[PDB]
Amino acid sequence: MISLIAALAVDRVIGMENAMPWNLPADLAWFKRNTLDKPVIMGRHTWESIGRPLPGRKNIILSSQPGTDDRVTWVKSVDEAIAACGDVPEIMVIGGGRVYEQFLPKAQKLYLTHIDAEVEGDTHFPDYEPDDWESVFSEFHDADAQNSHSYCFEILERR
Ligand SMILES: NC(=O)C1=CN([C@@H]2O[C@H](COP(=O)(O)OP(=O)(O)OC[C@H]3O[C@@H](n4cnc5c(N)ncnc54)[C@H](OP(=O)(O)O)[C@@H]3O)[C@@H](O)[C@H]2O)C=CC1
Ligand SMILES: N=C(N)NC(=N)SCc1cccc(C(F)(F)F)c1
Ligand SMILES: [Mn+2]
Repeated sequence: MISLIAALAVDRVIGMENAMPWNLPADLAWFKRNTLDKPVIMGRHTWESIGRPLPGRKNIILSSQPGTDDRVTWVKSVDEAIAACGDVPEIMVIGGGRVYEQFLPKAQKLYLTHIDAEVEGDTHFPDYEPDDWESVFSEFHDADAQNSHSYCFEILERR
């Protein structure tokens, strides 16, 4: 099964200057939790942003271009990336703007962290049809000392 996991701020903004503006440790904890032990797929930019493999997970990187680090698996297409994962229960696309657009069509579930923060960005999450998605999990959280905004963890499974 393929899955997208992401954090959308106001107006589906997900990144800016190769970084998630807000600071919500609750979110990352939630990322770590739902990605742990599962193949994860991302774009070259998103790789350049983390700089070091994500631990206890197979890291696949989509790049039309050759491979610059061997601590990870490089692939040149979406088909090549899913195949690179082998036959596993769930595949986590921690994607990237463009990586989400290509994978959304094959996704069976979406892990969305909706952030009540309004920052500007140069990268958005694909504009998906809510109609053809079911809400199976949704937990709201007020802002606290560690997290300055209110957020909601949401899990959608394609109908
Ligand atoms: N808030 C969240 O949950 C998330 C936020 N982000 C944020 O998103 C932004 C980065 O997003 P974005 O710019 O869209 O980039 P990506 O990380 O998705 O990288 C896209 C790149 O990977 C390669 N690529 C993508 N698809 C293919 C394909 N089918 N075949 C071959 N190569 C492919 C290309 O690089 P090449 O030129 O080498 O081919 C392309 O430019 C940052 O701001 C980051 O912080 C990222 C993930 C989750
Ligand atoms: N709930 C979410 N944030 N979903 C994501 N898709 S966040 C994806 C990500 C981008 C850069 C660094 C990280 C790491 F630091 F947590 F590894 C994670
Ligand atoms: Mn159904």
